[PDB]
Parts: sequence; structure tokens; C-alpha cells
Amino acid sequence: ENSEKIKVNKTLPYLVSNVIELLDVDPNDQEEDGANIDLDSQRKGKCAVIKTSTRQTYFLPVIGLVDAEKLKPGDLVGVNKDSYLILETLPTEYDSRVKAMEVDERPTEQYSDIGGLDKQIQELVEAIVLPMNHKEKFENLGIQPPKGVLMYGPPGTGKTLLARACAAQTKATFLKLAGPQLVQMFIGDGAKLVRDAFALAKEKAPSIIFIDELDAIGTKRFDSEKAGDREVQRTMLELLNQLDGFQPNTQVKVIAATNRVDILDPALLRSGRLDRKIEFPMPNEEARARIM
Amino acid sequence: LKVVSSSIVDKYIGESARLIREMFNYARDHQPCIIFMDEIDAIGGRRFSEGTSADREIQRTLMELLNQMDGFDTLHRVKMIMATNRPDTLDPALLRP
Amino acid sequence: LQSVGQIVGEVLKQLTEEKFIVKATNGPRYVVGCRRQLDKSKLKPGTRV
Amino acid sequence: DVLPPEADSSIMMLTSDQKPDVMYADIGGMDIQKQEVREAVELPLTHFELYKQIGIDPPRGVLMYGPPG
Amino acid sequence: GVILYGPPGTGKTLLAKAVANQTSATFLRVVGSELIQKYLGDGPKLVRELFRVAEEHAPSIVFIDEIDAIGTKRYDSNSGGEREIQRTMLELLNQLDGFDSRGDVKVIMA
Amino acid sequence: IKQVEDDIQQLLKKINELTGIKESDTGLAPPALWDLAADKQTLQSEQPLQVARCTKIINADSEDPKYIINVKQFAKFVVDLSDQVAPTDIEEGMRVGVDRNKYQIHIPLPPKIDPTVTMMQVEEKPDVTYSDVGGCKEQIEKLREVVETPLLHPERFVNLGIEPPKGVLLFGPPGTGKTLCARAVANRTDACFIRVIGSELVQKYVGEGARMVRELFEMARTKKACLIFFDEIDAIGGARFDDGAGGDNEVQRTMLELINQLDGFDPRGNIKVLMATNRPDTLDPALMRPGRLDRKIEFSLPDLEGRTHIFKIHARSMSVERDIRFELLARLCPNSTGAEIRSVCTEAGMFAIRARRKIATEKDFLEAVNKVIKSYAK
Amino acid sequence: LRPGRIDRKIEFPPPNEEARLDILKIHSRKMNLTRGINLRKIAELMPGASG
Repeated sequence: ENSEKIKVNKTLPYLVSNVIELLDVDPNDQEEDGANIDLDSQRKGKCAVIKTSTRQTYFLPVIGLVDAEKLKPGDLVGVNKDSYLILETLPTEYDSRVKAMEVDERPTEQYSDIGGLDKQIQELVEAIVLPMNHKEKFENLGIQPPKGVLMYGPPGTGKTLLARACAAQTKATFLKLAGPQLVQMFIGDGAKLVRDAFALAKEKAPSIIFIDELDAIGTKRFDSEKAGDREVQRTMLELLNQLDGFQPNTQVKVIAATNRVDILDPALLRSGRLDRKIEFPMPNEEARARIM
Repeated sequence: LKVVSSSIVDKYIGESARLIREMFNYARDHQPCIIFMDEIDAIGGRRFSEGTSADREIQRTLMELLNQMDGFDTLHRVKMIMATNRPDTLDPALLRP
Repeated sequence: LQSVGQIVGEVLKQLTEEKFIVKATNGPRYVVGCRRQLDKSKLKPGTRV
Repeated sequence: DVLPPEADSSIMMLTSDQKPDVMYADIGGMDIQKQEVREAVELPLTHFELYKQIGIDPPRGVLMYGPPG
Repeated sequence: GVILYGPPGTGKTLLAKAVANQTSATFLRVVGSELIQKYLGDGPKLVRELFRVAEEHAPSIVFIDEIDAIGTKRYDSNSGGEREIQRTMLELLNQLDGFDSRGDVKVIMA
Repeated sequence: IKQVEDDIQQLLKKINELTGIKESDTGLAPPALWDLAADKQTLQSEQPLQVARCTKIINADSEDPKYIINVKQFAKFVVDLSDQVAPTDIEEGMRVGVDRNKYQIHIPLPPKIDPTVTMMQVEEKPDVTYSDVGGCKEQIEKLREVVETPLLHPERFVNLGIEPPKGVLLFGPPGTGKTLCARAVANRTDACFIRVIGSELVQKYVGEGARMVRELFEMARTKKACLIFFDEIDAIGGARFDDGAGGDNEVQRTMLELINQLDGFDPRGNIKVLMATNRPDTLDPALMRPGRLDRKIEFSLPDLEGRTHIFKIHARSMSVERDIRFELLARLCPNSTGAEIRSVCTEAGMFAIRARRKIATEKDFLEAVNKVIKSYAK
Repeated sequence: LRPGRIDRKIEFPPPNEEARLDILKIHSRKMNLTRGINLRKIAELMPGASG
């Protein structure tokens, strides 16, 4: 009898909602007002809340149809618009799962097929690939791995091609993030996008987060008047703190590249920040021949 | 009680104001408590072109910080730690303890 | 599932012992009643309901 | 039916308080400004009539500029 | 199009008014300074609306009242200065060197 | 007489449509009308998107049968079991598919590589073909090899194992035939000429500018073989390396975003790019650099023989008496580009018209040089 | 400044001793004070100063 009952509410249109507060004591809270003239906002929510997407908040007492401990303060739940009870638990993460996150599960590049790039390859292989595997050596030493790499030099040298070859080789997921993409019209949106990027990364482990730009994620201005450009700064700072906030993960590998030759926007002092320096070597005649 | 500054800024009306206030309220009941603000620069900005683009939010948050001080509230056992990268956007009321 | 939904309100003020001001979120501001099974001691000035 | 408007809350902080508080501390030494405010605020409320008799209106708005700290 | 040049309208202005009666088509007189706006979108949208309006009313006479903004080109094609005045200046050109009129639009410049 | 007939025309169409709407009304229906401006014997069943408009969304899937994908401010509701068949392609929404945002919702059709909503000028085939050639002669020869030849005979290039460039650059003064040349090939080459004015792309609010660049490229990809004509990209073309100083950052972001798409994972396809600069110097090294820009096609001071070809073009319209020869005058005349050469000729016809003669004369020509020599110097 | 985009351009004099006497009189009609005062003296007390 119960099985048919629940099923009917699932067939769409259906309300998904977001649980803001887990808690299961101290009911009552408040939403909406009267009118007349003079304007100051107010909002509230307690006990357990779900805020449904007409922008309405609801008070429910818990059911065992899904367990509340298994639920979180910030979880998507599937609700039966009748009594407003949580029929089911939905997956993890809210809102956008990044508005343009490109996943490359297996790149098509290999570095064993291009020689004459050689000097750069030697350094690259040694940087990324070696900590994951060689972990046992690291553990005995007691030093830890890096987490970020910097590559600088004249663009368009096929610097990126080698990054795509290492990703193919290593068996991490390659995640391409472009720096103007994080920038939005919308206010504070990017920090959520980066936090999410990080979170998706945690689940995927290993991963390479490839960050194009250190110009649209490498400015923050040291100008006195800089307030208007606050958005740009907030995002950049967010990345740096997200790195500084905790103590490293060996689930993420981050590689950063420039797109205009050399700026100063400090992001390299710790190794939880960037610490490895790859330089493009000026062209060697022998190398050019080899490529040819 | 840990603050990440760019989660306080949102694209919704009066959330920064609602959030800070409640947060401050919770500290007085619960006292003693330390509120650690890491890299305030969502509070850092006195404007110059005198916008209200995103800039109205800057004014919203700043005003809240001052409102708590200007009030009949006393951080009774409440401690505040701020982190700033470059200091130049301080208010004239902060110089005074 | 048969059980009734719970709307959140705050009391603005108490008008009569039968009338209350609540600013609800099914609709707008309303004047509402209250159960005669409920205490007078719970009437307290400015509370969540 | 008619009912009067009522409310008195905010979560952006708007208080009507039945308890006055404090006094001037080491923040004092207001005296020059004190005298000007004594004339502005207190007299038109206390005595409306005196101002009408001479024929001159009271104030409606006052501006304070300076840091609130 | 033609260019009428002299110390502000003592006969420039006179001659234009006179000519519209003669010619027996719609006269539209635009104040050119007014195209200048210190707002990123506004100024370009206006010049493109100005051209849009011409096309409907064709044949038509365009009287362009003098600007400050036709005075500056420099040797850059855009600058870190007041960008907009040259951004606008370019679109005036694009409209002109894109499409030639024998009579659909007649231009009087001042 | 006409009126009787017109009334009969409304009425006959009305009865058939009333029956069809009664029927379409049941079970609801997509965005609200039919507009025809193609044929009815070719009807798509893929429609463009980047957001999912839903109105009903009837379908077949086992986990539910009327699944929906939104992201809209009110009703952003989604599938109740992730990644289960929802839209029915573009049923009951006409662009229902998937949201760019994502909520682990089914993709029968992508949120990228689509024409979607736009603000675009697409300009069907011109009519012009040779109108300032003579010193524009070199520019023609090269442009055919770059643009036309790959589309005409692609199969040849593959055997060799050569791939042709993706962009060419135009410089020198516009309206001299630098401009004409791009339309003249556009008409010959038979591929859509898409005109974007870079200056327009510039917007009052950030992130929008990037969005535009992106939209252009998605459309460009779908259609394969197209020409993107960039009108005087320098507004969002280079000048610039200074890294901001107050909204020199916003224009720089657009410039950098274009690079990403070009240097990126995309490949060329059959897509051709024509760039237009004043003096190429302005532009930044990133814009110049190979792996996007390779050939720069130039303009030039036209040789004497050249001038004559342009005059030769003009002389078919213009009533003449050929017993005199324009080339001798032309050697004596200032050396100047193609546009002044047509203009002196054009001036020449007027003098006739005042003279009350119908044929050209030697006399007309003498006069033109004095004005023109004055006009450059203002 | 180009003539005929002009018509009249009119001077407004800087204030004077005669002038000051009579503005004072206008103002006084708004409020009540003693009768038997010589105002004439009072304007004179004033140096130059705005209306």
C-alpha cells in the first residue's frame, strides 16, 4: 500500500529542495512580511529546513524513509509536496557542476612521439609523475611531495601539448579550466565554482587541474583604487587560500601556465602554493632540426 | 568560528547583512568564542568611483561591521582576529580602539 | 503523509486573546487564530511560531 | 476592518529600546558641539510654544558628519 | 557627402536649413556630441541606431553637427585614454566604407 | 472584384487550421508557433540550445516518463534519477536538451557547438567582382589560394599531408579595395560570410564579453565551412600588454579569450578568419604568432600600368572619346592608391555635365588634379 | 560666446549699503520684536556681505 503512494509524487513536475539545517530540536522560525513603505530585508530557517525553489521554507519532523544523519546541512533531498517529507536522498553537490567543466578522460597526445622538445620533457616527467608512484621512497625520507607547478615562457610553443601528453600517460583525469570562464556577470559565483572544482577533484582522485591563465587569474592589482575590480581579486585570493587553508592533498595535482609573458602576483612562496619552476629553453638549432 | 570572506558575498539581497548579524548574535549566547576572519577584502574597499554596481554590497558589509561596534553590543568575551594582505582600506573608526 | 504541513511565522504583536498578527509565507500578512489547547504562559512578546 | 500598523523588528538591526544606556566617558569633552545640540534638539520638543511666539520655526532635520568611532 | 567649414554657423547653418526645403526629402539633424557617452555600451549602440533610423526613412538628409571626437586618431587605433571616442569614430567609418549611397543617404558634415 | 477572392482565402485556411489546433491543444504543445522560411520537405529534429525550455516534456524512460531539465530561476527542477532520458531530443521545448550548468542530466544534444541565440550579421553572397584590381592584383592572387582552393579541392591537400592556415590578415586604408577584396572572394568562394563588428561585442558588464566570443565559435563549428570577417579588431585587438589600469583589463580579457579558442583543442575545420587592422603594428605578438596567424596579405603603391586597369574599368560606364590616353597623364599625376584613382575620374564626369557636353574631353582631366592634390592636405 | 547664439547677457550688481537696508526689513516682517528700534544704524554696522 505504501509503495504506490510514494511513487506517484516522483512523476514530474517534482520539487527537489535543499536542506539548510540538519537539526531536529527547537522548531519555529520565520519568512515574509507585510507592507507599507521603507525597505530592509529579512530571512530565517531552523529545526530542519528545506528551501524549495519557489523560495519557500518548510518545517518537517524526520522520517526513517531516509536517514537524517546520512543527510547533511547542505544536501539535495527529494520532497513529497503533500506533507513535505523527504522521500529520498539525491546525490552530492548543488547548483552548477561548473558551467563549462571539460573533462578529458584520456588525451590523445603522447610525448614518446615527439622528440626535440626533449629538454622540457625531462624536467616535466621528473616533476609530476614521480611523487605518486615513488611514494615509498618519499615516505622513508619523510619529505612530502609538491602540489603545483608553474610554466612560463613565450606562449604557443606547444607547451600545452606536453601537459596533455603527461595527462594521457599518468591515468589522472585532465580537467581543463580557462581563467575568463571563472569570471561571471554574477556576483560571488566564481568562488563557488572553484570550491566545487576542488570537490569534484576530491572524488575523482588522482586529478590534474590545468589552469590556463595567470593574467585572468594573475592580476589582483596593488593599486590603491582597485575596488571596482574586486571580483577578480576575490576569486584569485580564494584559490590561494583554498590552497593555504589545509595541509596538502595527493589527490590533486595542479599545473598552472601563463598566457602573457611574466607578471608578479605572488602565488609561489609555499609548496602548498606553487614551488616548481619550468622555463622554456630558448631555441636550440639542434633541437629545431630534430623537430623538422 | 571560521569565516571565508567570499562566501559571505552572494548575489542575493541582504544575505551578507543577515549572515554576519546572526553569526555575531550566536557568539554572544555561546561566549567565549573567537571569530577568525581570513583575508577580509570583501571588507576592504571604501569605493572611489562611488558605484553601486557590485559596490553596494561593499557598502552593505562595511556598514554592518560598524553597526555592531556602534550598537549597545559589547564583545563581552568575544574576540576578533582579522588578516589583511595590504592595509590601506581601513575605516577612520578603526584607528580608535 | 496524511499529516498537515507546518508554515513558519513570527508574531508581530498580540491583538486579542483570539487574534494575533503573523506574517506568513503561504501568503502575506494575516490576522490568525491559535488553539484553545495551548497555554497562556507560551504567549510571550515577540516569538517564533 | 481597520487595524493599526505594527512591527518593530529587523535582522539588519533597527531597535526601539525601553532601556537607555551608558553615559559620556573618556570619549567626552564635547562641550562646544554640546552647546549647539542643546539648543537644536532639546528646546523645540520641550517648548514648542516659545518658538511660535517669536514667530520663528524650529528645525526638522540635523546632520552630523565625522567618524562614529 | 560634403563638409561645410567656417566659424560656427553664420551661413553654414543658414544654408542647411534652406537646402532641406529645396531638396524635398526628409531632413534629420543630429547633434554629434550627444553620441559621446562615458558609458561603454551606450555610445556604440547609438551610432548603430543612428544608421538604422536613416535606412528606414531613405532618401534622407543627415546633418552632422560638429564633434570633438572626430579630431582624434593619434597613431594608435585605440588607446588606454578615452577609448570610446575612437571606438565610436571607427564605427562611423565602417558604416560609410561598407555601403555607398547615391541618394539614399546624403550627408552634410559640419 | 479582388475583395471577394481575399475573403475566400482566409476562410479556407481557417477551417483546416482550427481542426489542427484542437488536436494540437490536447496533450499540450511546445513554444508557440510555426514559422517557415526553408522548405517543409526538410524538417529538423535537432534544434539549437544552451538552456532547456520545457513546457511538458513527454517521453519514454522507465525511472519516470515525463522527465524535465530546467535551470530557470523559478522551476530549476531536474531528473529524479540522474542522467535518465528526458527531453525527447527537442520535444515540448524546442531547445530542451541539457543545461550548461549541469545537474547530471541527460544529453541527447549538446550545450556547445550550436548557433543558439545570437546577435549576428550574416550576409548572403555579394555581387561585386573586380573593381580596383591593378594594384589590388597581388592580394587577389594569394587570397584565392588561401581561401578558395582548400574548399574546391580538399582531397588533394590530404594526399600530400599538408593542412592550410586558418587566418589571414588585411591592412592599409579601408574603402581602397582592402575592404572590397574580402566581399569579392566571399561572393566567389560560396561559403557564408559572417560579419562581426568587434567594437559591438564590447559590453557594459563583465563576463558577457567572453560569452559572446564563445557563442560565435560554437556556431562556427556547427556549419563547418564559413568565413568570420572581423571589422577593425583593435578595440579588442591588441595594443596592450600593460595588464590593466582600469577596464583595460575588461577588453584584454576578450582578447585573451579568443586566443584560448584558437590555440585550444578545437582544430580549424573549414573555418576561415579574415582580420582587419589599420597598421598591423598595433596588434600584439600573441595575435601575430603562428598556430593561428601565418599569412599577412598586404596592399601597395600601385604601378602605373595598374592605374590604367582601374581607369579601364571606369571607362565602360563613362562616355568617352578615345583618341587621348589617360596613362600619360597618370605618370605626371601624384602616385597614390586605388581609391584616389577612381575619384579623379569621378570628378571628371561633373565638368562635362556643367559644360553641356555628353562625351569626355581632354580638358576635364587637367582640372581634377588641382583639387585632389589639395584634398589629402585638407 | 559666438554672437546670435546670444541675445542679452545681463549683469547682476554686487550688493550695496542701500540694498541691505530693505532686505532686513522684509525679513523682519516674519517675526516679532520691539517697535522703537533704528534699523538704519544696523545696516550700516554691516560691512559688505551677501544678501
